Amino acid sequence: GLVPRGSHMPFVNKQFNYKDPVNGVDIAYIKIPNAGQMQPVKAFKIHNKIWVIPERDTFTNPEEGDLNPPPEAKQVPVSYYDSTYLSTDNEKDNYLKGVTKLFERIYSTDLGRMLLTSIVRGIPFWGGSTIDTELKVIDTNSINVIQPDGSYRSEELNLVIIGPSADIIQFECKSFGHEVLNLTRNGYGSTQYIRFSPDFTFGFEESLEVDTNPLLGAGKFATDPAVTLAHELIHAGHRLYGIAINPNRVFKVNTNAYYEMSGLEVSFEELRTFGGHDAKFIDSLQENEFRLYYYNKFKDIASTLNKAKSIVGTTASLQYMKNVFKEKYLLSEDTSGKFSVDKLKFDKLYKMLTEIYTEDNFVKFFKVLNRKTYLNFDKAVFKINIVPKVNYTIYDGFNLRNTNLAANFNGQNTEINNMNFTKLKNFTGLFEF
Ligand SMILES: [Li+]
Ligand SMILES: [Li+]
Ligand SMILES: [Li+]
Ligand SMILES: [Zn+2]
Repeated sequence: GLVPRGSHMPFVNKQFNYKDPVNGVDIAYIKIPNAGQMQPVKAFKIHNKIWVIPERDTFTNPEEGDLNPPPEAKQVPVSYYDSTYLSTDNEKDNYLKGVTKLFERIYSTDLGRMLLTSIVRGIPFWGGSTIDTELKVIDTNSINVIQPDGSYRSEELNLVIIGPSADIIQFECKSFGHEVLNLTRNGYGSTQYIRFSPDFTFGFEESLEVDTNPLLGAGKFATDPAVTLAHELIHAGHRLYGIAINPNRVFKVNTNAYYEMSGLEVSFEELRTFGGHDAKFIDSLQENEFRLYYYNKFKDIASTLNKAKSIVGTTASLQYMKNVFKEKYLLSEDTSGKFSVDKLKFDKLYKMLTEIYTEDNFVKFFKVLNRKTYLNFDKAVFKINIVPKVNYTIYDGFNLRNTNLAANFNGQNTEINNMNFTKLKNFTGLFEF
């Protein structure tokens, strides 16, 4: 199983049941801000600042309400549609349990404890105030929770895990408050909504020449969904600290003949998140530019804080909140009480969020087999069920100790462990070659 850190308290202290009655505190009907008459949805608070909505995401993007698969002629190769998935209470219960178990698997590693700790500390900056003597929240970093008396209270949060939209296997991140400010790239950060399903996973090939070839392999090995959730959490970490890289900054891939011949491009933000050898394809000149840019945004935040002399609202005091951001951005404070950004500390924080928290490093912690590069081609999608401990555990994922699955990644081998995988679609050969 994974490289452990030793006994620790669970990341999720409640074992939620989807049908548990609402209590208006950590099981509650909620509404996202600026949603007009949206019907409330039942949501579950799994940890401070992190909530789960076990519903398909028909609510975040106005462009994405229909779960119905488009016309067969219309659908891309790597996609999968099922308008009924996550429609029933039992599925929702399973979803909650599956997401819970993957957070616990992540938090059982030191790397996962570090990332989840950064995520909880990464409170979206209070950049809301029209005037600078006052520090105000940005209310799109909050949700509206129905209390037991039927009234709404607003609650700040950092992360919401929600079910996918129409394409089940597209795990996008939506966030709010960026119609003018690019909150995920200006140091501020914003609450992230990650579309994710612990009920499906992807097949990959164990040979590099086959996995990076769009015509070969059927997806013999299944990706551990804890790696996939970690990958989304790393993106969310960059976005909560406001240092995600504009997706228009791309590597025009020329290290893989098949990518090149199709003119496929991959964002720097993906190479960064993958890590390993992939991050080296980020142009160093551009990377150095990015660091300087984010460093300056952090200096803007320190200046903003410095001007604030009163807080708005009654959740927390001005001193509490100045300290929350001093912590978050690791600001220095002078004899006079002025905050500044220390270059050394900035370099440490940026490196932690962008080099230490990477997919490739998570693979090392989990001791799982995984794609060796992001520059590969997906092979297949599988239906799985990680909830029963006979199928998947916090410590071992699929590669269960004291079974024939413990060695050689047998548990991820979808031919040996075939009871744990139902292949839903082949992608190989549907590629545009
Ligand atoms: Li279904
Ligand atoms: Li186990
Ligand atoms: Li199967
Ligand atoms: Zn990604």
